[PDB]
Amino acid sequence: SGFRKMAFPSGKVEGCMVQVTCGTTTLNGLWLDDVVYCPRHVICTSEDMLNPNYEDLLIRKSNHNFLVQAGNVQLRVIGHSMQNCVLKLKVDTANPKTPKYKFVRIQPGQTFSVLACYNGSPSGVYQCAMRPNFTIKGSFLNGSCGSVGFNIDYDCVSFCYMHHMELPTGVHAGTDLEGNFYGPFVDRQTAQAAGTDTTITVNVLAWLYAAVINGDRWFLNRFTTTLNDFNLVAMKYNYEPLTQDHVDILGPLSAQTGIAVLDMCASLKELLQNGMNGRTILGSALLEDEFTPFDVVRQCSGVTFQ
Amino acid sequence: SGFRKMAFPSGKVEGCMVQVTCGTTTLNGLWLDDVVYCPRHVICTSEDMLNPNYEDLLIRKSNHNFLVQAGNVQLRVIGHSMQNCVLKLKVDTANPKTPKYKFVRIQPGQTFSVLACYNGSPSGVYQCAMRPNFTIKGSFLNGSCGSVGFNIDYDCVSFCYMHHMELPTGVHAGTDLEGNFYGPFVDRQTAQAAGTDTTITVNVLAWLYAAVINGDRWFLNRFTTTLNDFNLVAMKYNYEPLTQDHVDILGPLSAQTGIAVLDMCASLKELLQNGMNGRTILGSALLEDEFTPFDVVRQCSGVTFQ
Ligand SMILES: *[C@@](O)(c1nc2ccccc2s1)[C@H](C[C@@H]1CCNC1=O)NC(=O)[C@@H]1[C@@H]2[C@H](CN1C(=O)[C@@H](NC(=O)NC(C)(C)C)C(C)(C)C)C2(C)C
Ligand SMILES: *[C@@](O)(c1nc2ccccc2s1)[C@H](C[C@@H]1CCNC1=O)NC(=O)[C@@H]1[C@@H]2[C@H](CN1C(=O)[C@@H](NC(=O)NC(C)(C)C)C(C)(C)C)C2(C)C
Repeated sequence: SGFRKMAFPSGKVEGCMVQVTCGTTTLNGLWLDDVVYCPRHVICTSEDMLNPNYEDLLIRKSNHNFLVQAGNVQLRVIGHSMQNCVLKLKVDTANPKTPKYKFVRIQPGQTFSVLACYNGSPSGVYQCAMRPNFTIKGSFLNGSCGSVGFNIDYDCVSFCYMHHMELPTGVHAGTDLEGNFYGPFVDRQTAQAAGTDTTITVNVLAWLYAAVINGDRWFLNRFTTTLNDFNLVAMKYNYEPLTQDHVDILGPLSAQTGIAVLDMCASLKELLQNGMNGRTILGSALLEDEFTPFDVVRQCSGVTFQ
Repeated sequence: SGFRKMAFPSGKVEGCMVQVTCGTTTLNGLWLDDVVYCPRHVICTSEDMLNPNYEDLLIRKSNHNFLVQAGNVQLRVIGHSMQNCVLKLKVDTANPKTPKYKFVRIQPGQTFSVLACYNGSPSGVYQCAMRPNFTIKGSFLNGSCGSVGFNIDYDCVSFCYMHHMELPTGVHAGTDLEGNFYGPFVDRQTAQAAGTDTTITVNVLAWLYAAVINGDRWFLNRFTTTLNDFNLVAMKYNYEPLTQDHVDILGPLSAQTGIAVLDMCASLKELLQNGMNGRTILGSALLEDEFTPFDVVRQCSGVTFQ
């Protein structure tokens, strides 16, 4: 029993972190095989942040300008290339700890674990979700750029985020491993704003299921409803519309608890309209939306990894 | 910026997990050097749970009755001994991944990371706190026994918990690495109850500091108070008394924010008496007490590890 904000074991990723320095700028890089991936603005100085011309900046750099350290070991950069917003530094040595991996661009609502690093060294790990507005509510300080987000599928590590910046609202933005930003952001110091955020309805339902699985049933009722009537209420509260795909996705949990998805939607409807009334669900006073239906199954069934 | 429930990187611990089987019972073990540590009830059958006589049960076991697997590798048990509630199985091979470690018995209020395992394989990681009543609010299912709790101090891993059981209230209990239970519990199926739990006042204050560091200042006031007057209010709300030691411990955070500890105590006093009023602190609607003053510093300063 029990329910926690569970992160994936970080071992396979820790072996891939390195330190990249170019001048006075130091940040993290991901070393897979003979390549080190890192944000391209590692070549910028405080003077270039406002409106950097990356092609130019990079053309004035030579392989010796890049100091890459893997622990006490220094890696020799034998080539470099820029792919969108990331730098790919070719090194003379293949990482012997390279796990089986793949790069993926996730969709909003999906969750992943973050290995926060500083100077090539892992400081900590936590779970978070890609918000509908393409930001994440992270925990990052100076020197954190380069830190990656990932998910583990059996024996494979799926990298899906590389950290780049913080917004005025204290939320964060980054890219996928191919250098493509998630959201409408750019890597330059110009006014940028994250859009209006909304609640991931499908995750909230998965969480209510987790609650039932763990014994909290006070919010349940006999009522029911339709996808149509539900979504009308949802929009009034800044919740993401619910689709048949989401309904099908919640299937396993509906089957496990015997509570029909549309029935659970009625419970939620009432929770939105009348609040929680000083009561809690799974130790919380707010409806949590950073647990995907799969996260719930994984934690309430005991799925392990290599 | 940002604040998350951050766990320690699990890499160093993942290398030490193994699978221990005795008959039909399988659970996890911790392999350090040439020894495998695991809960002693791995030798029990469903028939022995009610009132097991461990000395007897163990006297009827021989080294070949213990199957220990480290991945695809099988480890030969060349000896065994029982230390309080844990079994120490001597093996023919020293773990080559053994990190620099130490065993510690923590005190209530302290936090640590848990590496939940099943069949010797890491399922996930999360941070939790040893409650004043000697239990933890974990996330454990059948097969989880053996999973350990730890903290990382620079380059050293400090093991402080080994999981053993779940209480009717859905909370958990275990021991230190020397087999001594935390709390008044025993490893047998007899009626046992966890005591009344209370809130870790000092952690709540550290969290309010984290809130100020992150920009949430709505709960602050000009008022102040004395340790005496505060503790009177606290007891009425089931909060742990506050001591001068706690005040000294919160020093660095008081210095960093410029808000005096006794001033922060006044803010808290008001929060207890008038509630939060539909407002939140660091994204929460309840006062969080699973962040120690050190956790806050570590996350708001960027402390890393080997
Ligand atoms: C990274 O660790 C980097 N630091 C440097 C330092 C020199 C050159 C390149 C880089 S990348 C850091 C992470 C930040 C620190 C606090 N929280 C984080 O997540 N990111 C940055 O410093 C980016 C870099 C420069 C600005 N920047 C920021 O995050 C700005 N935010 C900002 O300008 N935001 C707008 C929305 C207005 C664009 C602050 C937080 C003010 C430092 C790049 C975008 C190139
Ligand atoms: C461990 O993984 C173990 N499983 C076995 C199976 C056979 C022999 C030995 C062991 S240790 C498991 C973890 C549990 C599972 C659910 N959540 C957990 O944390 N622990 C146990 O099975 C312990 C074992 C037997 C009972 N037990 C329990 O946790 C009971 N709880 C219980 O009896 N609680 C009282 C307070 C009434 C004592 C349940 C949850 C009912 C299985 C030992 C204490 C020897």
